[PDB]
Amino acid sequence: LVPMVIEQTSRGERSFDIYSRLLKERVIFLTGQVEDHMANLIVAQMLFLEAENPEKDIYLYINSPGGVITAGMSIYDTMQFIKPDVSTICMGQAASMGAFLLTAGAKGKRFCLPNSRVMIHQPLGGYQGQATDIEIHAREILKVKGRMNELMALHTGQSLEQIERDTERDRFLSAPEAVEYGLVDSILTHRN
Amino acid sequence: LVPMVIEQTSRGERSFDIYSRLLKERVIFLTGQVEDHMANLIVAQMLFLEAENPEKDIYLYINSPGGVITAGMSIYDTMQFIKPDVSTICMGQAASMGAFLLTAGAKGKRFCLPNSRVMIHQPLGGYQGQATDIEIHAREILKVKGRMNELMALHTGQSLEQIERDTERDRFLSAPEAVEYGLVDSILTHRN
Amino acid sequence: LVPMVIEQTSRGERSFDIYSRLLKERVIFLTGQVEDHMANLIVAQMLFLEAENPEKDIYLYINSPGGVITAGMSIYDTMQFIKPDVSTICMGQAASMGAFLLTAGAKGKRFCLPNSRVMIHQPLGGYQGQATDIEIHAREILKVKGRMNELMALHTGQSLEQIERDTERDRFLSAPEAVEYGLVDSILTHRN
Amino acid sequence: LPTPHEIRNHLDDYVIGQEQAKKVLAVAVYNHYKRLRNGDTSNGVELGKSNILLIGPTGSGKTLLAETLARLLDVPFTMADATTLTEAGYVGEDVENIIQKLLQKCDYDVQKAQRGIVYIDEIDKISRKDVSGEGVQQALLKLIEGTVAAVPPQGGRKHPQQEFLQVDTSKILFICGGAFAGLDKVISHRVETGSGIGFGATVKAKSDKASEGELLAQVEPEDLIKFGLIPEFIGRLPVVATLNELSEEALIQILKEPKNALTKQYQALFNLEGVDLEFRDEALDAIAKKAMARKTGARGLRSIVEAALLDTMYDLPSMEDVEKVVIDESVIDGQSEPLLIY
Amino acid sequence: ADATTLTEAGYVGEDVENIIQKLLQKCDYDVQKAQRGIVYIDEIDKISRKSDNPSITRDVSGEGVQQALLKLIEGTVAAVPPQGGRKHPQQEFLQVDTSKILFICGGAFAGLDKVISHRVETGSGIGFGATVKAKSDKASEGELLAQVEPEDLIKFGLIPEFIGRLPVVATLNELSEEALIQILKEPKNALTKQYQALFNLEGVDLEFRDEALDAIAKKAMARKTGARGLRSIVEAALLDTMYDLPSMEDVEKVVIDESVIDGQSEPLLIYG
Amino acid sequence: GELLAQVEPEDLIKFGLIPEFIGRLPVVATLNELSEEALIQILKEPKNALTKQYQALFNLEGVDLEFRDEALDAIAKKAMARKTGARGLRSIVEAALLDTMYDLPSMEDVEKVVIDESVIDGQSEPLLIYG
Ligand SMILES: Nc1ncnc2c1ncn2[C@@H]1O[C@H](COP(=O)(O)OP(=O)(O)O)[C@@H](O)[C@H]1O
Repeated sequence: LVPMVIEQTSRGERSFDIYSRLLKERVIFLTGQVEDHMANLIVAQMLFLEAENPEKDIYLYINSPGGVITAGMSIYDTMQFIKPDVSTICMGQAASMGAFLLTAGAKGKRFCLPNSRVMIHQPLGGYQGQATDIEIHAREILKVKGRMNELMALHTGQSLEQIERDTERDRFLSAPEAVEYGLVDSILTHRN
Repeated sequence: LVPMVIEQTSRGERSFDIYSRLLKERVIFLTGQVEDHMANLIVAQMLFLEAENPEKDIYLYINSPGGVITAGMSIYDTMQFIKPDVSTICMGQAASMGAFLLTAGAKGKRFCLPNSRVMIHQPLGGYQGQATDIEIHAREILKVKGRMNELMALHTGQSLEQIERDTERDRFLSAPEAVEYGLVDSILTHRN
Repeated sequence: LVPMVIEQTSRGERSFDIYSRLLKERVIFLTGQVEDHMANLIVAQMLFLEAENPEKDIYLYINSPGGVITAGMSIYDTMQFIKPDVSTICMGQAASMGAFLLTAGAKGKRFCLPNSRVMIHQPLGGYQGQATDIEIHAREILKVKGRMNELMALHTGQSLEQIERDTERDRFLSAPEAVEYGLVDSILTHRN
Repeated sequence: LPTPHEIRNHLDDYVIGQEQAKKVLAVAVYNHYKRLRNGDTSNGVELGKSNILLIGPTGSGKTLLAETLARLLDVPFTMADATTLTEAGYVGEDVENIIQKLLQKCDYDVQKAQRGIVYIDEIDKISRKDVSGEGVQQALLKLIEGTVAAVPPQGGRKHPQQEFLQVDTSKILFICGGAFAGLDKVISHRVETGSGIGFGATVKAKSDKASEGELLAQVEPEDLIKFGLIPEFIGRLPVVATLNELSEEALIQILKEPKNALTKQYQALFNLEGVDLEFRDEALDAIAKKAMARKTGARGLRSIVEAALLDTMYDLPSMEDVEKVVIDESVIDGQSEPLLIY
Repeated sequence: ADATTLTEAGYVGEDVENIIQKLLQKCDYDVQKAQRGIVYIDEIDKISRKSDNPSITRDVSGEGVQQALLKLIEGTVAAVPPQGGRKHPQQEFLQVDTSKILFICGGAFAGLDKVISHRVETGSGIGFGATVKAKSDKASEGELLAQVEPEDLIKFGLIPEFIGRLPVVATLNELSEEALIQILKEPKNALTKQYQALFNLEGVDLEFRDEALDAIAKKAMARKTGARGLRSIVEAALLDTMYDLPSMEDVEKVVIDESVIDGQSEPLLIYG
Repeated sequence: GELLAQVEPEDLIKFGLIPEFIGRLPVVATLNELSEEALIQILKEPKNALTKQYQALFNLEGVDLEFRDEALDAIAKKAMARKTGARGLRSIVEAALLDTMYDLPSMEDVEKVVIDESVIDGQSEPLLIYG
């Protein structure tokens, strides 16, 4: 069950869900496997906040062991398109897609908790069929890997060749290492 | 089914569920397996209470046979991050993750019931695949154990060597024994 | 489904479920197997009632074929902790865990129906794995058996040796036999 | 006639802080009196009334400012609570009773009542969601702009066998003051850029309450609309003032800086008998700290000081050869009694 | 008169007949003069019903006031005390017939525009079956009010009998920058003219600029405070100016610029 | 009494009183309901004491009236439960002595009357001295 909270206002008392209440304050939650159904929900939350205040920054919490690449592209392209700056915070873990969206936030507004974990790896996909058909599918996964690395390099600031070598095989970066690698800018160790 | 309770306020009478009513009093329930969904819910409740009044302590009831580590670290880092103190209370059982969060409470504000049991054990994980990939995952879990053991010693106050040896194997600590170990400051038996 | 009832108040009529209406009268229902989710729900109700009126009594109806012990110990400690006296009533059946809660009721406020069944048996559990791991887990359950029997003897009033002998095997005690054993204080047959 | 600076210095003698607010009141009163005094209106242009709005938290001395202005002038002054007022057909409280109170202050003098300065307190707690609510405010509409009001002949209960006098409120200045709770949050969302309930979002844990007062200074009509006030009332009040809250440093000033200061009153009482009274700086700071800790406010300060001096003033007339009384931190806490000089 | 104060007979609220009593005061208790007098009523929308069609309980402040005014507007004898019932014997309550007394009602209606828009809005149905596209265009509040009809007022919470007593209906429109600009100087008792006289008596001249009025008008319509908002902006800009104006002397003229209203400048003072 | 000690003018304002009037009175004093010992003194210390009033009536009839300290304690305890103040004391005495005065003049050869604590509770009857 999702607990209920009451927001007291001059008009009067109102009831909102814990997730809904945080959404009012420009806070979006990214949790679990990334799919088309949850991505469209995040995209809608982003567009809704842009209209309310296109000058107030947005905060995105990421805690998930990756997921579908297609769904991530809809979120990544939506953050770069809207005018407000999207801040990303890594809570618990951030896999390939969770890390790509984490580093894809606005420069200077990327955070990581002290004990959070990060992981980056190349796209994983397979196809079964005719040899000619396999050739077409094989090309796409290779192209996706190249485009993903370039985008990571742009936001992280590392060289494209460096990103490719690091993403060739599973690599785990702790909170300090993430800051050093440019995935995030600082670590919110304490309130102040 | 979850029952509904009525709260009398100056503005009027409002009906809330039992879990939502306790949330108003700065009380959070941690029950069942530790996953990303339940952990993100606890984090939202913590941040919600900090905004209301970041001066009063928060009470966290823990009863769970452990779970994933990534979801737990999001709660540990959040408790230490927020300015107010988080008081942990153990009811029923407290496994590795339930004990890591129990001992992670503010010093002097940790309690355990008389019959409640505690248990501490090292991280459990496994990976299957190429020999090279196995090495990456094997080192990763080992680093998590070191980080957990270091933090465990810091909160418990015991030497790091003691934490490593005791956590090497499952160690069932009774409420009196737990106080000696330093997991909890005192045992709550009767009111006043 | 659950039916709804109406409470006639001076201001106006309110709608409540059959389980919520009885909760206002300090009545809690313990039905089905004991687990962490159902136990935490009962604990919240016990605490919620203590704040509303810490002087009036609380009635706990027990009808269940036992369950987890850790989930039950959280209820037992909660009953003895709070100031109000917890009245226990057995309806139909009371297994090992149910029997422990039933005997835990305050002195002079324990009742059972005439056609009610009670059962007391030693804790049951099993573990699989390494021989060394088996030994440590075995010690925990043995300690639980001793702790449960010691507490059972206390409330029941029978000697610890007698309790150990009787609880070694399943013992079905009828309502009259239960009174002699000391698990309860009286029997309710008709309303006076 | 007195200039705004004269009123400023006068209020400063009995008030510490609220510089911006003091300027507004002085200007308004000066302009209103010029309009009232210039009743001939030699020029074809007709002068128009002006109203004052005060926004400040509880214990901000809002009533003190109104009382000081009224004391400085010979016109009648009245205080009322908006919450008590109710719409017609209800229990019986009506807006007409407000004018009745004003007439009682001036001995039922219609001419004097017109020049009186009316004040409203606790304007909050009444707004749009039957219940009266906003309906109570609607009755005030005609009063602010100016209208004739029926009042009993000698302040008696309404009787059909009698006539009611008519008082024109077109020249009665209105000062609406109230404490708004939550308005600062609305303003913050409008002007400040924060993520509210967020991991990286700013929280009000720094304890710098002074920022709240500064935020209220940026209040606009749109913010009041969000609170629930109808746009007619916001338009009826063209002048708006903001009052910040008291601080530990400012509270220490109130203890000695005002002419009718708490410490000065006790000092005068003590030296009247011939025994000097000295208030240590540490004791004064502790008194203000205790009130802020318990949030008793400026009013509670008197009770705190009375506790320590009550025992002392009882035994002081007993003995003789007393030259000075020294209060210390221990005296405030009550661990030790104040020492005397012999 | 104030409609909110009016209530049904037999209640604490002000009686409807008291309105006629006020008219007598103006003509020195002359019944003949009052019979040909004019009466104005304000905020008549407040007495409208608020979803009170079922009539769960009688509304003395709402529907009740309308019922009482039905015959009064048409014309009938009104029993008002001449001098508040001076003596019980031979009271001789004044009988003032209102058959020839004109009545003017006025009030701001909120939501009425939506009611008119819904009626004017086309579209028989939704889906392929619909033969009409239901095309509509945005219209101003004043434009919609011009198309008002008695049926729309009934849905607002007004009795049909009541509206039937008012055959002629007149509407008003909002204001624009040009309107507000003209109102600041064109009328006799204009806002700017009032401040000029207040400064002229102190031996000080005041002047305005067209650019300043433009900013004033924009700020007024930006805050949605109507014409009354103008006063708030003017006084806020001249607050510091008049706060110390009596202190010094030798000042003959004052000039206000657009930057002064923006808050990044200060008024220019001219010394003689 | 503890709550009365921690009283501030703001509390009175909350009740619905005008603040101007509360400000004219800057000094406040608190009291407390009479206790068991206080009621005992009030019962006999005043000149027109309740006990003295009944004693005069009994003396007028020619019979002496006596009271016990133990019985007086119970009367004070009952008054506290009723929390009706000093006036309630008269009611308590009237209830206990109702049956006595009804048949008091009927009896003869009575010189003194003694009242016990149990008589106040109603279980016992008033003792009469015959001689
Ligand atoms: N700025 C101030 N200067 C002097 N006294 C003040 C000031 N603010 C508050 N006070 C004191 O606080 C007391 C109560 O103020 P109060 O009328 O409650 O303020 P408000 O009307 O804002 O609640 C007054 O007696 C007054 O002396």
